[PDB]
Amino acid sequence: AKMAFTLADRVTEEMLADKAALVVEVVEENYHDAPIVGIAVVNEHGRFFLRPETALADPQFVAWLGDETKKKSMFDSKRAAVALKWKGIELCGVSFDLLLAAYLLDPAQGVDDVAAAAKMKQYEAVRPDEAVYGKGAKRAVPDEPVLAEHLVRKAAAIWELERPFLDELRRNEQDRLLVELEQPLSSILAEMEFAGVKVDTKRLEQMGKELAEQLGTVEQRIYELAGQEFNINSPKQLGVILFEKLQLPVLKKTKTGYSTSADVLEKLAPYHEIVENILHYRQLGKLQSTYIEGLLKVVRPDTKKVHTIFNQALTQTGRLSSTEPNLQNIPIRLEEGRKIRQAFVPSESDWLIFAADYSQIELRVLAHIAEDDNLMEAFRRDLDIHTKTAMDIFQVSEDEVTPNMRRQAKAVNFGIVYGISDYGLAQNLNISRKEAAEFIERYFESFPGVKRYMENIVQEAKQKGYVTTLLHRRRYLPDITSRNFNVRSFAERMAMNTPIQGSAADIIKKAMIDLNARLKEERLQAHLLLQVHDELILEAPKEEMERLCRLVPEVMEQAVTLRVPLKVDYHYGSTWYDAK
DNA sequence: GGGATGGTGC
DNA sequence: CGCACCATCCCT
Ligand SMILES: *[C]1[C]([O])[C]([O])[C]([O])C2=[C]C3=[C][C]=C4[C]=[C][C]=C5[C]=[C]C(=[C@@]12*)C3=C54
Ligand SMILES: OC[C@H]1O[C@@](CO)(O[C@H]2O[C@H](CO)[C@@H](O)[C@H](O)[C@H]2O)[C@@H](O)[C@@H]1O
Ligand SMILES: [Mg+2]
Repeated sequence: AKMAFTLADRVTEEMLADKAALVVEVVEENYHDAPIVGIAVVNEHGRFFLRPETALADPQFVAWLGDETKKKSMFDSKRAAVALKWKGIELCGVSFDLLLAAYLLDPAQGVDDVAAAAKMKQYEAVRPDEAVYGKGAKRAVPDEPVLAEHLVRKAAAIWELERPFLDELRRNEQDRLLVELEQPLSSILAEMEFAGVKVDTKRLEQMGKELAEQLGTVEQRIYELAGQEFNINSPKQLGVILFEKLQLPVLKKTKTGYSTSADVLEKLAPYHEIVENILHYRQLGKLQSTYIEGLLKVVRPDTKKVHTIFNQALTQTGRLSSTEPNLQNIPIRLEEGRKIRQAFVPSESDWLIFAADYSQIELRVLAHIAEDDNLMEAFRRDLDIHTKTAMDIFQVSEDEVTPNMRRQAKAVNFGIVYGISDYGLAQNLNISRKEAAEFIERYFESFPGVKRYMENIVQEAKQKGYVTTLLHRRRYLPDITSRNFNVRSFAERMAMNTPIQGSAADIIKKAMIDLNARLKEERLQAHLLLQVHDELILEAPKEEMERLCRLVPEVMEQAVTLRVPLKVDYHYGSTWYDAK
């Protein structure tokens, strides 16, 4: 049953054909500056395995890799592209990426290796990566014979699966989504990850010093208020101190014991002075462990940069996620944590950070898809939509809108975006399940088109079995017909929010591609560094700021054309903190 | 190594 | 909020 192939010692002409399935294996999860353990090539002439030392030193092979006219089909081409960039080798001509294709066909499948993607088409002549390499502590690269066969089989699978996958994508009207959006985006993300973001490590260390001091003071204060020392970070030990020794009211219980959630503690603060201290303690400890030590651990000491990895094939909405580090959750609400952003700086002297963000892109997309006259008009007038919603649901004038009213209106507006139930709108507004579900009725009276959309989208999800986004991304909702209320309800909420969140994701991605193209045509040195939430972060020579102020927002606002305008705000400064 | 639990962003 | 990513605790 073994698969035939040539374990070559040298690169030959028939290995450099016009089209081929290519495997450039990087086993380490984080591929930055990581080893390439082997190379496999499958084309019309046969199947070949090449040792990286010889192949990556062969002028002809390297030329083939960088020749855009030589088309390659791969799985997770970004991984290979970045690993090669670190070795000073350019990878061009990737016309098909099986990972992205599988992701678009069904993001819920969680395809993470060739075998999983192949299984979608009843192809099983390839082993899953985990079976070949191991899980974790027992992970390792096998001997050449086993390694070569595995890489060749993955290449063979890619070679066979391209047509089948492309055919279904076309049937799904997702062929352009793959070829014109996701694949081109993959190359841009590779560039961003490789470029990295410079970190002021000295600044971070200075902050850590101050935190350790304030932390030591608070922990001691907590021990005196408790009349004893214990592991504050231990929810079990803490629970005993709070709900047994101090007899605080047990308002919330968890699976294994007492609930010590911050919102729970927030309500217990009045009962004992220790609560506020424990809250402050967790605050400080969070910044110290997660955002100071955790960040410092992933900064490359030789370049002083962090090189995140964007997971382009993970979320069910089409949004990107990032790890090592995750720059999509860096503190900003509280000033204490926000200062962390001062440690992210330009990579060159006399350069600055420029950030542009879409203003309410989710609600603008909702206005567009629902075609709600009131909501579209609201955005056409560029009104503060939370104040506007408050005026409508509460039947008051803009001058009668109180700060708390706007806050409540804001929670209602986002309810559908987040995908919360009438229950959720209560757990947030800290009101009753009935009142929470009572404002929604008032909201639908003001925005009948949104109500219509919510009813229509759920019915469409039931009829077709899935919902779609502006650029044809898809999400299957099999639970939509569940006879279990909680399960069905969640599927309905996903039916309602996916076209919103998903379309916003589509637009952001398109904007990145359009921007990258414009920056090149304009010959600007400016370049993308990060994509977080609904914003794009770049760095550029201080001399380019004025041009970027006009160029970036325009490109982002024109990415797509909706029934309402797209609005982009922007800021720039010496650090990320200064650009917001 | 991996369960449960808590916190950050939107 | 759902959901992504981390962190620490603590027992296999
Ligand atoms: C919720 C959920 O989809 C998460 O997986 C996702 O990272 C995230 C990102 C995100 C970005 C921008 C934005 C703007 C308005 C409202 C929301 C609500 C939820 C999420 C989540 C947003 C939002
Ligand atoms: O870019 C990530 C990409 O690779 C996958 C494997 O197919 O994820 C692997 O690499 C990530 C980056 O280090 C890890 O977070 C993840 O645990 C590892 O399996 C895909 O999920 C993704 O599309
Ligand atoms: Mg925004």
